[PDB]
Amino acid sequence: EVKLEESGGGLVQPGGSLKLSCAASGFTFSSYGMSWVRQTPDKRLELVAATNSDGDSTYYPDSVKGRFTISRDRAKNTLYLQMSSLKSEDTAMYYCTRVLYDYDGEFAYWGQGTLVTVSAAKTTPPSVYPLAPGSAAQTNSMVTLGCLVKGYFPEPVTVTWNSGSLSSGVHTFPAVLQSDLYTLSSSVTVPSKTWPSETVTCNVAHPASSTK
Amino acid sequence: MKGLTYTMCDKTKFTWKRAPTDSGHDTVVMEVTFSGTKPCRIPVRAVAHGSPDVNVAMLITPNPTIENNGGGFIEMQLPPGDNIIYVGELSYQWFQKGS
Amino acid sequence: SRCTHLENRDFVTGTQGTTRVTLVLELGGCVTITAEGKPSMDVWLDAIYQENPAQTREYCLHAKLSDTKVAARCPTMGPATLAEEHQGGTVCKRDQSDRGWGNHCGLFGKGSIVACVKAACEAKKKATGHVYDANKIVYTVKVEPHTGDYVAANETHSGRKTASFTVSSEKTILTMGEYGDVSLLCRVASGVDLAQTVILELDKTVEHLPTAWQVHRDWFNDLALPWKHEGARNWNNAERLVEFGAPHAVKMDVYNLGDQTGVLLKALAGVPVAHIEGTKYHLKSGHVTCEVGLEKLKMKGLTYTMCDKTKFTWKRAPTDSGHDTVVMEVTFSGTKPCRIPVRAVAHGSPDVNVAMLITPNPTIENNGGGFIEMQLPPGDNIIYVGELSYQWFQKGSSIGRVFQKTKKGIERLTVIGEHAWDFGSAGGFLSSIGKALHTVLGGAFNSIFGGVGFLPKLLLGVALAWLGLNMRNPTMSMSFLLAGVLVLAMTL
Amino acid sequence: DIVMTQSQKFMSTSVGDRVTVTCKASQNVGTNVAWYQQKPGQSPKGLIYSASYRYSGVPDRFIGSGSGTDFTLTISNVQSGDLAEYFCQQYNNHPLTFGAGTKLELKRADAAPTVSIFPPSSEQLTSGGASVVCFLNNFYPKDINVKWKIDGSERQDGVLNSWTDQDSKDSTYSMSSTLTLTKDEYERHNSYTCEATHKTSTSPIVKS
Ligand SMILES: *[C@@H]1O[C@H](CO)[C@@H](O)[C@H](O)[C@H]1NC(C)=O
Repeated sequence: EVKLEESGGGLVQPGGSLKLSCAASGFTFSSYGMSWVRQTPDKRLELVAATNSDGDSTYYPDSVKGRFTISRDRAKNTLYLQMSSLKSEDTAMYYCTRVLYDYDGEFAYWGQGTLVTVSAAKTTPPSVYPLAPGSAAQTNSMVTLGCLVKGYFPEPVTVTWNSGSLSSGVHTFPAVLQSDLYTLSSSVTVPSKTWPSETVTCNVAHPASSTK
Repeated sequence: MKGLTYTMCDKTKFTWKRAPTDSGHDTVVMEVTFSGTKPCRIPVRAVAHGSPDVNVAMLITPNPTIENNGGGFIEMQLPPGDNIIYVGELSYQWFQKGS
Repeated sequence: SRCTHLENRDFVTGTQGTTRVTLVLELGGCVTITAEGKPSMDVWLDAIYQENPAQTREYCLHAKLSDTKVAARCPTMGPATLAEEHQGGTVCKRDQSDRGWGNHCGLFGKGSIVACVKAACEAKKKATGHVYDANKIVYTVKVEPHTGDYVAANETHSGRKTASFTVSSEKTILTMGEYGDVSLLCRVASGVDLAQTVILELDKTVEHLPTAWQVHRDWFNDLALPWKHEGARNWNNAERLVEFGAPHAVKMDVYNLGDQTGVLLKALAGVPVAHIEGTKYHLKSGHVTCEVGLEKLKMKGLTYTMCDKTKFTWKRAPTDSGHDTVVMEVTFSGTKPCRIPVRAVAHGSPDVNVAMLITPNPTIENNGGGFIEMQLPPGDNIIYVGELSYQWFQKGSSIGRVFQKTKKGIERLTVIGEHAWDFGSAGGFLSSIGKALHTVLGGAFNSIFGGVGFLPKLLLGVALAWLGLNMRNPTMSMSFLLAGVLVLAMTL
Repeated sequence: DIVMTQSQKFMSTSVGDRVTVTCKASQNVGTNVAWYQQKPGQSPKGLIYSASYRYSGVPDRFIGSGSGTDFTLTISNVQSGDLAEYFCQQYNNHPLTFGAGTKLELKRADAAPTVSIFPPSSEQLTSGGASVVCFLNNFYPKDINVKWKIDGSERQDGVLNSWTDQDSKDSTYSMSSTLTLTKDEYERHNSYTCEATHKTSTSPIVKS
């Protein structure tokens, strides 16, 4: 099982510096090559630093040419990316890659990927709000639930319903950028017999400051 | 030069379009078919017999790059003896016939 | 072991520090590489071939004549012509006949005549030369370790790892089962001199002949047989299997002259052969310089026990193997797998181990193990296998083995040995100085004479040696020494 | 740089059908062909290189073609594990540019949505604010209206739309809706109602 464990996902202001790593396994190092690929939150992919086997040389597109430093290690199985002078649009899903034996440009196996949000302002945590209806009409087949994650900065997010018990009919929203703030929501669908009899409390565990 | 803001190529995707032969003037000519990440500095190196450490490839085409419509022809002068001309993983056993 | 299947077997030892073993594998040799702390490596050149190389001049052996047309003229009546004087593949000769009044000329004396043929050939009577390419020739090296198993020639060995070497190969990491990896770095162009190698080929469909041969380019262009190329219709210099005579005023008979399978191959003094198997033109002689890196090797069965001291049913008894090495085959039917209790003690000191083993770590296995070759000191050599000794004697001598290595220094330093000074491993003031002082010798002797023949070697040798004796100047009296090299050296 | 424009942005298919995705190129790149398959939260998959080769771990469901400017990634037997995002890529040029991503979808009929509009309870009145929460769930296609009925009054304040991938079990799409008010504006209007008008079904379905 070939594993590419990304790490180094933090929250640094623009003009900052990070140092990514990638725990590699299931393949010998110098017979292959390693690279970084980023994905913008609006689903537009972009190369960071493609490079060949054995640590010969480093490529950068003209968007990031001359600022970053991609390096490696053979036996320790770690692909580095020494970044510096962060642009504010560097908020993207950084993926550790694994090129083939032939170095085909494309990358056969991959990793789970982390998020390095380059945000300007300081971070703020949200609160938990399992809300309830007031003025109201007759029963139906299902009536869905409600909780809001508001007044926070910035993404990512981990929200579930009652510690993963009620997960039938989820509707997860990643993010909505609004005045240097985000706001998401989530859903779960039960009938009208479940809500007043049992108890439902949503979980807002948002890793901006990692609190509840 | 041309191709100083590029990188070293792949080691694999070089194939001999053309056989490395002697020029009649003590140089070895060739042409590769690189169908990969273009353009790039070709990893041209040629060791000798007696020391496999040191590259002794006295080049005649400096900084070879396989362009989007161009590149391939590489020429180098070599000292006498057995010489393994690498073009990436692709290599070539050569004896320089001059003294 | 392939090294047991022939005579020319040479133990290049792996001394401590020597890990990049430079060799010269001849075609029809086998170098066992015994390194102190490594598995022994039977490494041999297997085959030298090329998958249908280009051809050179082909040579018709048995000519064929047809469409013979003869014409003559009177002495002063416009000397003879023919339409076949200038057709392709036609051999003609103008000559003066003696025109009488039998065929009714005006005069006597020298009237001209000409006669032509079609200098054709017979099928499958072509001496097709082939030159090898530097870019397509394949050197095949098969390597076998010492697993304790012996496999015959009509069988095939399981762990026999094969490495091919072309112009685009450098290094062959051959996995030796559990013994690890061996790294052969062979160099193609420093081997068979391909610039002057003609693979001459006659009819291979003739059952009782060899298939390919190996001859030289200079003599090949000195062949005065009619020749052509691939697709060229007519024979160049076709006036060699076609000759003429003298007429009597009407008809000169252009004689068919026949076949040449005997003058070529049967009365000819000291030329080598080769082989064809299908579409690969093999060789039988050869040599190639390989560097052998034993750095990723290890011995097998280092975490096992020793065996019994009793149970060893001798399936094959120990015998002398022509090279002061002793083989055997123990069959062990007890606690497998185990390291075999191999020892051979000294005589005069019955404790001291002097068993200079060749198969390192002899181990009986689940389906293998048993073949234990070892080299022994001369005279009394008591080969125990545990308590069950095959008590033994070896017929060599102490200075006899050293003088045997001098005799190997005689016979291996032959025409092959002009280039093959890498029998050791970077000797410094033994190998490099030898290469220098012998490149100046072999270069000069290959330059002069172009090859002259043993009778001219002794003729010119004794002649210049007499000019050594019959010399006035004492400075020029070293002509006996200079001719002395020509008499003494190259007569083997 | 050589752009790689996918013609299929948002395409749908059934389970048993065979479909394909093409991709443009600014110039003739030939056999510098590359595709992917990434699910949300999971990894991409470098399936086909040079339009005809595979890696060990890719079945016969994934074939391909296209040498030149236009490429071809034909997929037969579209499983539940093919509900993913398909990228395009050239590896001719430096930089090796990418496709935006083909979201392959599962074919499903036109359904009607549902809304559980929830005003804030006593847990949010402590903070001084009151954020009324709506939901638009269970609808195809993605075209749906997001509005507010604060005593039936039209209000574009509080329209925040986010998209969601097609569900593995329910096969739906989602568009968010959330309002941000204070305690005073919470105590000035009694009835709270969210509006959800589907493209076909023109009825706001509510808990009034
Ligand atoms: C090899 O030759 C021996 C001796 O004739 C014979 O007994 C054995 O069966 C042969 N093996 C094969 C595979 O032909």
